Amino acid sequence: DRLFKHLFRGYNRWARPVPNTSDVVIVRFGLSIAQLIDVDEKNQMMTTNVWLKQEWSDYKLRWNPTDFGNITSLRVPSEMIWIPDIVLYNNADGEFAVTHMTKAHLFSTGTVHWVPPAIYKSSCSIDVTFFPFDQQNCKMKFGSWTYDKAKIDLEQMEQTVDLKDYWESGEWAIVNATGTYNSKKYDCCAEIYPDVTYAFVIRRLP
Amino acid sequence: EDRLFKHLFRGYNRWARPVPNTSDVVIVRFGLSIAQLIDVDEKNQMMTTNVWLKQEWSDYKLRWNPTDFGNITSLRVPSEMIWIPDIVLYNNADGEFAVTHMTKAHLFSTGTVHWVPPAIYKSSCSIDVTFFPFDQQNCKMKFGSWTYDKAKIDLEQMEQTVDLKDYWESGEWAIVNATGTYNSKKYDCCAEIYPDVTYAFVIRRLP
Amino acid sequence: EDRLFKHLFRGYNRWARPVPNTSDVVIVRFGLSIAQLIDVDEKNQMMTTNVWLKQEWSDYKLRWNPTDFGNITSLRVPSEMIWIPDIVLYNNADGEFAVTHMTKAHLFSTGTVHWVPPAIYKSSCSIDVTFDQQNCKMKFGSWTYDKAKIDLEQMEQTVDLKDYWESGEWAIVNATGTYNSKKYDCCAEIYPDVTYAFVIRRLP
Amino acid sequence: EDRLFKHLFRGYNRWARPVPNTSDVVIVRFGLSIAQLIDVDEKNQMMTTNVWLKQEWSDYKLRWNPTDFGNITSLRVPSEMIWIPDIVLYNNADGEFAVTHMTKAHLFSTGTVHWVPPAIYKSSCSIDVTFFPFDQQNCKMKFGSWTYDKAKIDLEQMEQTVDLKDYWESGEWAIVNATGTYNSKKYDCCAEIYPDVTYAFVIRRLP
Amino acid sequence: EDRLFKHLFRGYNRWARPVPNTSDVVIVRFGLSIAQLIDVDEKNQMMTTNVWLKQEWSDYKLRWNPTDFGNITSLRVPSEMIWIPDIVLYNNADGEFAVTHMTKAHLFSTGTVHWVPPAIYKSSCSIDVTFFPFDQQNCKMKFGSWTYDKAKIDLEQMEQTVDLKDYWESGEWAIVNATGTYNSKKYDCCAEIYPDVTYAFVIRRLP
Ligand SMILES: Clc1ccc([C@H]2C[C@@H]3CC[C@H]2N3)cn1
Ligand SMILES: Clc1ccc([C@H]2C[C@@H]3CC[C@H]2N3)cn1
Ligand SMILES: Clc1ccc([C@H]2C[C@@H]3CC[C@H]2N3)cn1
Ligand SMILES: Clc1ccc([C@H]2C[C@@H]3CC[C@H]2N3)cn1
Ligand SMILES: Clc1ccc([C@H]2C[C@@H]3CC[C@H]2N3)cn1
Repeated sequence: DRLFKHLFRGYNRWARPVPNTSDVVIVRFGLSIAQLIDVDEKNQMMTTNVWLKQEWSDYKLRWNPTDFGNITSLRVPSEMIWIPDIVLYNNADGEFAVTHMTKAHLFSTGTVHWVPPAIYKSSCSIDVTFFPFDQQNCKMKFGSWTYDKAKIDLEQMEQTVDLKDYWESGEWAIVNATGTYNSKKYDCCAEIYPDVTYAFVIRRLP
Repeated sequence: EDRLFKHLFRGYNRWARPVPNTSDVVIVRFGLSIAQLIDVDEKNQMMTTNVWLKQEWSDYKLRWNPTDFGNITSLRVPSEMIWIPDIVLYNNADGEFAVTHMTKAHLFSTGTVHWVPPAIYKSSCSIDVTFFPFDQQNCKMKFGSWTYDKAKIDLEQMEQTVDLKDYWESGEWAIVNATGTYNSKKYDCCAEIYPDVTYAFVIRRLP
Repeated sequence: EDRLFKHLFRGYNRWARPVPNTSDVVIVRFGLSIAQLIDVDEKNQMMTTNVWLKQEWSDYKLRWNPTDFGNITSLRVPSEMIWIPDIVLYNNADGEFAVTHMTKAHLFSTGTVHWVPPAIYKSSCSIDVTFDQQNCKMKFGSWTYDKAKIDLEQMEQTVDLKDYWESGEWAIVNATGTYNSKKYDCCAEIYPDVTYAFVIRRLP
Repeated sequence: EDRLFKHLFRGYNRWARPVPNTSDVVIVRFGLSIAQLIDVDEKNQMMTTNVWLKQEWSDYKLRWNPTDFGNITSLRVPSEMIWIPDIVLYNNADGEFAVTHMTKAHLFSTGTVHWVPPAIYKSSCSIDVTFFPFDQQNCKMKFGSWTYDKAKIDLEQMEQTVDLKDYWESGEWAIVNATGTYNSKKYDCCAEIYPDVTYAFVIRRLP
Repeated sequence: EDRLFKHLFRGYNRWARPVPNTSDVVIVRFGLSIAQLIDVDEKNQMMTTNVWLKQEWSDYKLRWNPTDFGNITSLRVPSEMIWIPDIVLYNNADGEFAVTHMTKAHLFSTGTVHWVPPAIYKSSCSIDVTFFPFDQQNCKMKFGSWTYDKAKIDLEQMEQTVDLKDYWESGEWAIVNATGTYNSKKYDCCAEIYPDVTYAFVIRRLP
């Protein structure tokens, strides 16, 4: 019975503690871009509609399908489980994390697939090459806000799962798109925090 | 003797989390009503609408026989209390992705759920040109469940029985004929297959 | 009961979910009060009002005998605790469909509720200025409960909707509310509403 | 005599719902402080103020004797836990309408509460007629309990002794007259009589 | 092998409400880092910033002995679960008071917390312009406890050694000099004395 598996896993659990026997949590992270909504220059910023692909392992979420119902995978609330606190470093002008939220896809293996939608407003830069065919770099910097490389580290979801895959063409381009792993000590706080920053290229399309 | 006796018996056992199923596949008759064309602006590249998402599905866990309640066969229950579909607006949401009100569902003793919340959607579009007073536009709205694939959930388009156009106050521009069509796809992000229904519009002004 | 036993006496068994009666048909007395016309937008063709939603109905379960309590009559309770009507603004609330405040209700031992939430609505109009007329109607109603379950009788617009009206840049010369009943093609039942129609001449 | 232990003593038997007296007529000491004049836009004739609503009242239910505790007394608790005045802005308020924050209150062993939450108010006003200067303006703010009448709740105005302007940073455009004044009315909606304090401001533009 | 062995029992005995001190005066090391200067309006009427409020204080009740943990014992806890300072932006505008996110705190066996939530503040300052590209502006940001005075809580300004500007993103323009300065005052509203740290900025339209 479906309710039988939920109470089994949710019954004891703290979403608060990091999900493993001991260090460290690895998160597969990839950006999908559904639409580049608008970028105005007067504003000097870009508006995007994206999907934040995240998959990680929660051992405390493991179960045996043979035991009840032969249920390999169920869809549970992301509010119920532990999720990584991933923020958009790059100066969201409304909101930093994914606020919708949406359900997570949990597999009997303890593997979580979360893909919430987001509308981000993020600051960009502008190349001057031509008047109409002129260009812009528009970076997007995602990373965990509170967990450092010791506690959480992200493996970049491998640009094979396409940055551009469902992108519906609006007005502008986004020609070269790059994910890049980085790591730093930030001058505030003792630990070193991984990020994946994205570089986009948008050419004014006539 | 009292409806409150039926609230208990229905809610008592229930989990909102699992799809209200027996073994496999929830089906939603899905239909759009349009109250308003609020704004269409070029600057921002979007369209603003006030729509009604009519939804209908059957909840197995929620069936009862009216004789056990009274000569009345339906009560209105909170949409936060029951399982409802995770349907989202794919193309932007500068208001919101899901329906945010959210109103009650009208539950029928047969187990049939009708949920029809109001919504104001801000949805992306490619907005015309100058091209004289006469410039028209497609402006699509793309709906589908976000986490549940076709195995788990599927959408069948209402006969357009929830009327697309009967209650529509004009006030802004056009909506001449607006067309829905079912689709289905795989996305590189998820192994499963997800149905959507996108709705297409046509816009005029008042020349 | 000690002044709190009465909260406890009624709040204890009660459900906010169920329409509050013994049989059928909750009747809600409804009136629109207008405090201010904030703005009427020309380009974007619509009007913004700050209103008071007068609501009155009878909740059976909330009845008591005051003798059993202080002699203090009736009290003010939180609106989230009781059943309140889901009256929504049909008509383009582009900020907000319903009353989002939510202020308290004045509940009487008699089982009578008086709820008057303030609300700020952004509402659609039709053909503006140059002569200069405007439609600017506001359509109110229960969203999920049809006439069978809940129905509205107008606090007469005889009790003036306009007493509190402070005039900004526009008019509101004649504004009249009128009751309707309709079937919508989405839904099999019949749903009553009260539309209030305004006319504003920006009058010099 | 444990500091978190004292909380346990006041909060345990309490309802935020009921007026804190056991008799009649809560008196809330009320005064407006103006920290900043944020913006003045003439088109929509409204004013944006950053204000502090000074409120202090007595909770019968909140007294304790410091001798019985050790750090010892008069500490700050969350404003959500107690009963507080439903004081609202009659005038306009398109962002807040009420305090909507909300801050902590400072509770005194004597049972008296000081709540002083910040607000961003957007409020309407008039330029009046031509012999009032054309670039100067009168701007009123009407504050009061929304659901409680003078019998159940009443306001006594803090004198202009506690300065509206002490925290008033002299901004871009000026403020001259500051007078708050108590009123009471019967409203055609509602049988009772509801006290208010209206504040009337004057603002001249010498740049 | 369980943080819940550790999570539990730390939070278990806890009240978020009372200031976490056996004596008096919890000291918060308080500091700003600037990620981006989003915008300056406008004309009308304000400045927009993307900030990190670096905060550190000591909650003794959050102490545990690390030996009951493997070696380096500090875990990340919900800021919702602990006591956190009520620091607000005094001036604000059409934006928001306090930290509205809000992210996790870094708790040390020492009882020492590191909380550094991101923030988007909209605050004027003063309208500026009047000149051509060469107009300059002084935009201040005043942070401080709202309800807690210096007797109960006080601020030590974090060294500007730990960087204010390192992550300063070019964006649109300016923000060439910043200064933090500690103040303490009596307000005619409130009998005690409330300390603040105000920041003064200078932003030259980037050439
Ligand atoms: Cl509790 C905590 C952890 C980390 C941080 C900061 C350090 C890195 C850079 C910004 C954010 N992440 C701030 N607070
Ligand atoms: Cl559950 C439900 C019932 C009815 C409806 C709609 C039909 C009537 C008019 C609009 C709204 N009310 C929408 N949802
Ligand atoms: Cl948990 C989860 C599963 C699947 C999805 C995806 C399937 C459809 C198309 C994109 C998004 N919605 C997103 N999240
Ligand atoms: Cl429950 C209730 C009672 C009274 C009121 C009204 C009385 C004063 C004036 C408007 C509003 N405040 C509104 N709601
Ligand atoms: Cl409960 C309370 C006490 C005092 C205060 C005020 C004193 C200083 C200046 C504004 C605010 N901080 C605000 N609230």
